[PDB]
Amino acid sequence: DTAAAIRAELAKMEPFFPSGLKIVYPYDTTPFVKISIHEVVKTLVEAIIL
Amino acid sequence: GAAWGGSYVNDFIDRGRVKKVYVMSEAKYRMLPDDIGDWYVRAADGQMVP
Amino acid sequence: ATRAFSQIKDAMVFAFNLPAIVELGTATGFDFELIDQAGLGHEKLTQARN
Repeated sequence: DTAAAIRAELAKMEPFFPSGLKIVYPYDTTPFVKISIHEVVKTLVEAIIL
Repeated sequence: GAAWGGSYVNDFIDRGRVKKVYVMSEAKYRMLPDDIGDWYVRAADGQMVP
Repeated sequence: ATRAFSQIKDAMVFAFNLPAIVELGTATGFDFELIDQAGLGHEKLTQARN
């Protein structure tokens, strides 16, 4: 929920950047938390089907 | 301290934002042990002492 | 009172009732904050507001 807040916050500044300046995410540990859980959810649903 | 360490004097307004002002010796004159020999401090009598 | 004070010259005197809940403001209409996102300063921001 903090990473989502930061990502939403950074979207309020991108329109006002100087010509060319860009935001890149070289390191972030939240996708693993999000994706891993969405992997277990796949197994949870894939377990019921099996 | 000011020459070799940098002294934070006071703030200044940069494009509407308040930012620090620093005084610190130019990079050429504070790199080697012998560079200390060219720094002079004024005495009470007006003379410059090394 | 508002009509009577409309005869006062060089003074924008006008009367109004307190809000139903004083803790809040008028709570009617909308509140819009124009912001200077690139350090345009006061002078250019006023032009944008006008």
